[PDB]
Amino acid sequence: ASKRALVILAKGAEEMETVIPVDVMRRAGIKVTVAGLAGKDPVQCSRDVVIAPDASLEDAKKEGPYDVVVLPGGNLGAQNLSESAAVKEILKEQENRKGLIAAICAGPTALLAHEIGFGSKVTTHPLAKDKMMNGGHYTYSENRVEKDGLILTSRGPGTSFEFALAIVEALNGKEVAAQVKAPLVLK
Amino acid sequence: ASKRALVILAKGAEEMETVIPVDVMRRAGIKVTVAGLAGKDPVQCSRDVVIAPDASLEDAKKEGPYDVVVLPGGNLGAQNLSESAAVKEILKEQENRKGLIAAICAGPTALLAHEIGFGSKVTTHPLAKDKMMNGGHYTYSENRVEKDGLILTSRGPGTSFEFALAIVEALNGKEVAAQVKAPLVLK
Repeated sequence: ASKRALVILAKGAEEMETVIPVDVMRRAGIKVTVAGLAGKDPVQCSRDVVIAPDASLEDAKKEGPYDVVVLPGGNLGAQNLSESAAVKEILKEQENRKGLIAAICAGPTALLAHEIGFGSKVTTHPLAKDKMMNGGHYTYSENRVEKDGLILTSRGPGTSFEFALAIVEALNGKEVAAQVKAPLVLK
Repeated sequence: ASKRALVILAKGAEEMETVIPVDVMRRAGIKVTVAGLAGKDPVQCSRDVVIAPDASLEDAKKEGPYDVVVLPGGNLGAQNLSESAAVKEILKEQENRKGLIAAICAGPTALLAHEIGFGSKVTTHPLAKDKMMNGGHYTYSENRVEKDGLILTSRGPGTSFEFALAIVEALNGKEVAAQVKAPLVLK
C-alpha cells in the first residue's frame, strides 16, 4: 500500500513551496492529493501561477486518513489556512492519530492558529518568526529543516527540496529519499 | 519599461522547472507570459501538476518581442517543443534579434531540433547529454548553469533557482539578482 499525502492549496500560496513538494513526493511514489481550500476551482498563487487542484478540500477530507498533511507557505496562503475551520479539524485529527504534519515558510503559523504541536522545536521563514513565536508556544530553530517528532517545518522556497526530501525520508525511508534525490541535480 | 519574458509551456513539462523561473522572474519585476503550446487550456505537467497558462502561444507570439524566451525541461515537454513549428519560428526570430534564449534540463534539446546556437557551450540534464550532443553541434559543459553569449542553459530541478537568477542577472543586473535571492533562503 502506497503512502498518501494531502496538500492543502489556498489562494496566495507560494507556488514553488507547493509544486516542489508535490512533485518530489510523487517521484517517491506517494499518492498526493492537491486539495483546494475554497473548492474545486483553480487557485491563484502568490506570484500569479494558477494551479488546478485534484479535488476540493471538502471532498478530500472525507477520503482520509493521510500519512502526511502538508501546508505550503506564502503569507496570504498561510493566513487563509489559519482562518479555516476545516483545516483546524484536519490538523487536530492528524495530531490525534499521531500522523505527520509538514509546514514550510509562513505555513507553520497555521499550526499556531490551530494550536497544533505546542512545545515543539520549529522553524519558519525569518520574516514569519515573530508571528510564529507570539505567546512563546514553540521553541525557534534556524535549521533549514526542523523535525520534532511528528512536526516537520522548513524555511522558504530555497529549502523546499530539503523539506520535501525530509517528508519522503519520514514516510518511505532514507534509501528511497536518496534514490529520489540523485536525478534532481541538487548541490 | 519592464523587461518581458515568454515561457513556453507544453504537456509533459517539468513543473518545478516551469514554476521556479516564472516565480523568480516575477520577483525581479519581469513581465512574464506563460504561453500554452497547444492553446489556452490548462497543461498537465510531468508529475501531474496542472497549470493554467496566461495565454496561448498562438496569441503570445504576436505580442513580442521578448527579452528572453524560456524553455522548461521535462523529457516529454521538450519533445513537444522540439516538434513545434511555432517554437522554431520564435527561437529563430529571437536568435536573429540577438535576444536571450534560456533552456533547462531536457529543454536545450529543443535548441538542437531547431538548429539554434550551434557552436555554443551548453549544459543539460546528465540523461539528456547524448541527445543534445548528437552530431557534435555544441560543446558540453558540466557547469550547473552555462552561459555562452545569448544561450543560457542549466541542468535540472535542483539547478532551477540558479538558472532563474542567471536570467534575472542577464536582464536586470547583478544587484537586482542579489536582492531577489536573499529572501529565498537558498544555501
